[PDB]
Amino acid sequence: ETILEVNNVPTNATSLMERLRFPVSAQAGKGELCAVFRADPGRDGPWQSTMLGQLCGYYTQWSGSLEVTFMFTGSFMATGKMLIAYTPPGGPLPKDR
Amino acid sequence: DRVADVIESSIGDSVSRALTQALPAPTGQNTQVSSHRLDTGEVPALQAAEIGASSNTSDESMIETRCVLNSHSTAETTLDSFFSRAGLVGEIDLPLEGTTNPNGYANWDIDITGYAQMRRKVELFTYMRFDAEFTFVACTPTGQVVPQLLQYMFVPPGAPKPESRESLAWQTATNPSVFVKLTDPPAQVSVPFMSPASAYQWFYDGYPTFGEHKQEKDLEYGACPNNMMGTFSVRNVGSSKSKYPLVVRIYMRMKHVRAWIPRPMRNQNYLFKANPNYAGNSIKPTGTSRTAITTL
Amino acid sequence: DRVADVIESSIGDSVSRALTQALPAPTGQNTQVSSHRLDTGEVPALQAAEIGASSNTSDESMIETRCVLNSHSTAETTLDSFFSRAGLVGEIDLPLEGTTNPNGYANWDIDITGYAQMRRKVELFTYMRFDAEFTFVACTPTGQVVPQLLQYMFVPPGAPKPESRESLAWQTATNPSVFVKLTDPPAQVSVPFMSPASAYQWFYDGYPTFGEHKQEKDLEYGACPNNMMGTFSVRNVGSSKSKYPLVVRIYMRMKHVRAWIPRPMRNQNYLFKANPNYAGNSIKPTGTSRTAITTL
Amino acid sequence: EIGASSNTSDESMIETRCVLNSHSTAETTLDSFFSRAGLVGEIDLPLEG
Amino acid sequence: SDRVAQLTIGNSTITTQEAANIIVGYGEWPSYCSDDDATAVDKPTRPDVSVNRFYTLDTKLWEKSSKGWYWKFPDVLTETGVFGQNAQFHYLYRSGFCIHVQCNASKFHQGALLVAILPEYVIGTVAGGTGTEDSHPPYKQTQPGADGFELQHPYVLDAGIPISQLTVCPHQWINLRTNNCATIIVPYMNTLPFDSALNHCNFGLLVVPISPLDFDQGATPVIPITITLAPMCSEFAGLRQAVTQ
Amino acid sequence: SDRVAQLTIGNSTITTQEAANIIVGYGEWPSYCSDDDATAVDKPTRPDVSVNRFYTLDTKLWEKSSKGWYWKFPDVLTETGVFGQNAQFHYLYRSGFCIHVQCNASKFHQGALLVAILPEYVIGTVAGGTGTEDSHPPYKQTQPGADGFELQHPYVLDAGIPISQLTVCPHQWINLRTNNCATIIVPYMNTLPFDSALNHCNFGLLVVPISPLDFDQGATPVIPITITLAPMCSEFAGLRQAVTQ
Amino acid sequence: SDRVAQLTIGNSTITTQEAANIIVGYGEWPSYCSDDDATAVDKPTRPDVSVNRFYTLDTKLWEKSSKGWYWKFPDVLTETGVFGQNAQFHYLYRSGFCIHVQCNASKFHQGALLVAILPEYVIGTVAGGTGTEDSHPPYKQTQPGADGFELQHPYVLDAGIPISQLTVCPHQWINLRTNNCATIIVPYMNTLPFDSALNHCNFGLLVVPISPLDFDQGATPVIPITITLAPMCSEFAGLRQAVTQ
Amino acid sequence: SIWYQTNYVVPIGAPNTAYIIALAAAQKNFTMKLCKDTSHILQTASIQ
Ligand SMILES: Cc1cc(CCCCCCCOc2ccc(C3=NCCO3)cc2)on1
Ligand SMILES: Cc1cc(CCCCCCCOc2ccc(C3=NCCO3)cc2)on1
Repeated sequence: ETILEVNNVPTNATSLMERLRFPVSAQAGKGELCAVFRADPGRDGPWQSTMLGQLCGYYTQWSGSLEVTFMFTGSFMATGKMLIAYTPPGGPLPKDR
Repeated sequence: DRVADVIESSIGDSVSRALTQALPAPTGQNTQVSSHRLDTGEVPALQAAEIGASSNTSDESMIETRCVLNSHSTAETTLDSFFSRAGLVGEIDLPLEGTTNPNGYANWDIDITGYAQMRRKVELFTYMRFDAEFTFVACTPTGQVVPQLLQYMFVPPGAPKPESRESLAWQTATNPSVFVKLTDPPAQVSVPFMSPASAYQWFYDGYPTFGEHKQEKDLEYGACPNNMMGTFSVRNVGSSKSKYPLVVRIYMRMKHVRAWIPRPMRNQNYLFKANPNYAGNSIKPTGTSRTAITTL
Repeated sequence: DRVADVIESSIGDSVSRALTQALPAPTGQNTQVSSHRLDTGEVPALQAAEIGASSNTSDESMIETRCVLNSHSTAETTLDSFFSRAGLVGEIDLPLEGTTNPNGYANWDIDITGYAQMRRKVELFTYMRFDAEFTFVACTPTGQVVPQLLQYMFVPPGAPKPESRESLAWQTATNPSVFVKLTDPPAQVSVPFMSPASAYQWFYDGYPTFGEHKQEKDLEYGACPNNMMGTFSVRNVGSSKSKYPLVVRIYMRMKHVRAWIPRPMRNQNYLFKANPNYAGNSIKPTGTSRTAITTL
Repeated sequence: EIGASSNTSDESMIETRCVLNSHSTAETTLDSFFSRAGLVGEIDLPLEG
Repeated sequence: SDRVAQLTIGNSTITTQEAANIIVGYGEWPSYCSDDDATAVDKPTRPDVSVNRFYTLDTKLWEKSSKGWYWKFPDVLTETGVFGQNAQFHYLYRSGFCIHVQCNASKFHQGALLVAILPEYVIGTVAGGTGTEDSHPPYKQTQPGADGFELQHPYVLDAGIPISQLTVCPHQWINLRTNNCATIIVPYMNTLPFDSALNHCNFGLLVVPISPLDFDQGATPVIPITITLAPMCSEFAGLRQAVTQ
Repeated sequence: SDRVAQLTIGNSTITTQEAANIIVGYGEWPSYCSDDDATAVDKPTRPDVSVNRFYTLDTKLWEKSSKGWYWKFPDVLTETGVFGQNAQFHYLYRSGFCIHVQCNASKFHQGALLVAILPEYVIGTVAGGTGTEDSHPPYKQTQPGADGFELQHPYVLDAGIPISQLTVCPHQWINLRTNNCATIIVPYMNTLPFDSALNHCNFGLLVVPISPLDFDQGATPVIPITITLAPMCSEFAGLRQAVTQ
Repeated sequence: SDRVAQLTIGNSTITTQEAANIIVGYGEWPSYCSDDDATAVDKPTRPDVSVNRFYTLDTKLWEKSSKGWYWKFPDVLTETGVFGQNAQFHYLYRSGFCIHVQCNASKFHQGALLVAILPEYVIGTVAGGTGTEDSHPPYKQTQPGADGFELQHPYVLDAGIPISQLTVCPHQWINLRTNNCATIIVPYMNTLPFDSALNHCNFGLLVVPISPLDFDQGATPVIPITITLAPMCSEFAGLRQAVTQ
Repeated sequence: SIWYQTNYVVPIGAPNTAYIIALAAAQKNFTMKLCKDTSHILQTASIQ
């Protein structure tokens, strides 16, 4: 496992380090969207920051399941339940939870 | 403990029923002796095409026959036999002056449907799996052999496609390249069945995108990515103008072939690659025509 | 030959997992001797109600106990024991002068939810299967016994409901009728569990119609046809005016009872039959009230 | 934090079917990966320069 | 090894690190219909994974004054997912459920929700206040589907029965100082082997705050409660066209 | 005992008293996907009876001048029935078919329809007539669903291939003096174990009048042709939300 | 029995009550040099306890804006202790390490440090900004000894390589909500049995804040990070006079 | 996609916002075939 740049947005060169992690904070409603990304490995995007992503660039095709572990770095006192969802091919980016 | 309809439920049978078996056919079928048959009840000659099966009437039941030991072979009508013959599938120009491919390099999209002879043969079947032997005959437009060094590089879909004669991709650190002088016999190479599908597909009735499918996108109907094998790039090996106009003819010969689902042979002229379009106004009959069914 | 996930696929297991078994409980549990226990690690008294299970702490682990041989019976707390007691469920008037039921006949819709005592008892469980013994105590409004002949007829849903004292349905050719003089001891009869369901249902959360479900039809919410057993009709046996005002009290006593899914006991007053409505403004507490939690 | 990659199997994350994976891993070996000729040096021997 | 748990069905997996064991309704795991218990002579459909999975249907906000909510069940899951479909196309339906209600807060928050399963949960009206009017609860109230409905008189479960006794029903509490979710596993319960998922609701899910939510000001005040249910051993028979109600 | 037949699947039963045997595409009955042929690691749904049944989708009128019609398959059955649903909710689909085309007339009528199954039936345009324009057949033409589409140049199957040879494909004829229906049983055929029922059509159903319909005037002139198909060994995997296309 | 741990070597003992297991670099415990792997013909010195022990070399302060730090290893321990001496007197050195980085905070603080071991950690310059100048990192930067050095462009580990991938190296994280220390045990790793502890650094220790330190004001803001390393299976050969560099 | 099942809850005194770090890899059944050159990168200036 290597760090997946889900937050591949900042480019200020002084903010390159914040691509490595995305935020999550006290919401005021119900079922808000935190983050979203293509689950494709050899494609441009977050997967390029990974070791897997990089090795793929060297092979024309692949097969197999992928795993993405999400580590929470908030304080010990913070609670919370997130819903991570993988939507197979043909399924348009979900509009809600 | 169970519910019966679950114990029976033949749901999950991975094996195909069959009904037909493959038998040895080294030679043509022999003809055994026949004699007159004057009897009611048995009518070989009578068939019913509606069923959808070809008439199974034997020569023997249609006329008194002699005995013939048919030792004629059927080896030449196998797939490897039929398809394993080199044929032209790609052509590439590297002219000195022009607008086609100057700069000394070319990117040929690997698509064998650009040449009518070879194309029609394969379009006989829907699916086809096989290895192939690619041969590259290079020379000038006059068929003249010249002391020039080329570099052929197979560029898988995803690899960086060369943008110039001196592009960095020509370092070919993982792509397989071939360096050849036009004076050396044609370069020849063995290519495996490289595809994510189990067989190449000559016809793909559907789209790949999965989106809206408007007018502007009907361009993709029939485009199956499991056949897009990438591009073949060639360049004169240098920094300056090639000095000679070149042409590379690409010949492919299939081997270790497996074919499935035979379909009707191309009836009309071909108009475009990976697209069965035909001239609407010039729809010619399949064959020749007479003046009447009662005369030759 | 199979696909594995089909050979495993526990889909179709008709047997219920269980987890709990029924044990003999003829007497109350006995108390075995206990002694002081001063040890770390074992904490009976500590529980977690969140789990959703009742505390399993034994008297023995909460105090030093003596030995008691509990031979008290538990027979009186069985279902047949508890429910098999006759109770009033229906009442019918056959007055001389009035608007209730003149003409000398009455059609009582067989619904036992019209009398609060009996109703509350059964509404303890969601489902209930059982046979019953119906008894009919008839007499005049003064409790006076009179020489009159009645006819009680059970009319299953679908059978022709009598329209008059001299109706043709009183021929009772297939319906079961009972002829009794008010001077004879109360008529009594044994009734089987007659329902298309497996158990009567005191509460049915849903509709039966299957249609639109507008405002005007909310009348049917909670109406389960598997409990509509039909009507009970009674009439003075004659052609002319009964001559005496009558009243029939219907007492039902259940037997061979099976009950399932116990639910909370009725907390508020009852307002209508087959409808748990309650007085919105007069919602009284379940029990009594004090002036403070620190005083009696 | 431990520093080890998650060892969670597809099987424990969703109800799975049975798949006989016969895909090879030969092309991902070192000899396989590295044994491909590539350009590493270039040398000029010009007339004038 | 009792406060942490993982529930996996179909292609859905729920994780929990503060759960307080699992309750199995009336101590019986959901089963398929026996050959001697059934009557419908047609061979049923058992979609398995396409319908036996975790649908996370709704979220409510718990407030220092919330009264409580309920969801009627067979219904709640209609219109949503392949389950919904099989429930509309088929007349007869049968299935058990794995209900997982979740709601977390901080160690500095406090409160306690009662989470029960009340079979045949018939709703009643206030009878026009005085009790003289024979009113009836509307379709919008008896079969609210997802989104559930809010209780108006929780003390009597809007049906004239004490909530104080609601625990004789498969229940579990969500005490914030102890856990952050409830897990009930109800088997199919009706007096019939199959019934219409549309017009009959086998049971309701109750979620009532018995000990009010509270916290000193400054701590995140948005405390949601999310319902996640999963059908089990779903069976359908009596196929016709699709029906909404 | 060869001209009469009965086909029963799910809760549907087709009867025929003038059929001419049954063709089994490429001599292979529809099977489920082997464990070594598959790749999708998730356990699939096999609805069985809820989707493996006889959907009678369309009726065309045969006229003394009809050109012929086709229906692309995987697709034709979407949006209709529980099959449709499983095809929209799931990414991956797999299934064989039992196609039964029927059309009757009197002993005084005459005609003959060719009924074939053409795998990977790619449609082509007339290229703007002259052949200089690189036009492409529209979504409305390549994936007409039910209702099918009418051929404009049957001689070449609107794809530059002789219909004269279309018989190397599982076919059957409907000669009115002989029968009144065709029955083909195609197995799943693709170069993949599963594929999207939505954007890929495994094969097309062709129904072309080779010997024109004809009858003396006065005999009922409305001669319909009805298509009735039934999926077999339907399997679905890759569950997500519902998708139309 | 996995979050608490005690490491004892020589006369030093480290205690930890919130550790998250121990990583063993490339899954190999430090060993002494084999007789067939060695070349130096002189019998080496194996001081054992006098050098194989826990040296607590440095402390850094973690701030809401810290970039990260590194320590080159063979070197870091020179000049300090008997180890230092044997490393200066001898030409050849060999040894594995037990690195224990510690940093604690409160349950109300939050942050996460990446602690990795990068073998042959060559440092690079920004090349004069534009990239035209062939600058080289100074002795003070490539061999900072204790005190380590602060990263100027952590995203690329001041060496043009993504830190996002730094985890293919023996690593461990210090997430404050989870633990308060990392423990890596690296074996001797070089392409030679022995090498000069002075001019060659087998690997660097990286400590980078990937998830920034943060806490509401009023909570102790001085959050240190302390490095404690211990050589293992130290061997020295090639004795001459003492050398500094 | 990542959605909020409930909400990020915190007491008075803790940061009202924290981060999640994602880490990814391939499962045991992962394999690749037919190698080519990477596209993700290609230099610009020639190595001095
Ligand atoms: C050395 C070297 C070798 C090469 C060329 C390798 C070519 C391998 C080609 C395999 C081609 O398989 C095909 C399958 C289908 C189609 C097709 N075109 C229209 C749709 O189907 C074309 C090629 O380049 N350099
Ligand atoms: C002779 C003779 C005997 C009779 C009366 C037979 C009565 C049999 C009655 C069985 C009643 O079972 C019930 C079950 C449920 C309910 C009910 N009311 C509200 C919904 O549930 C009422 C009766 O009449 N004549």
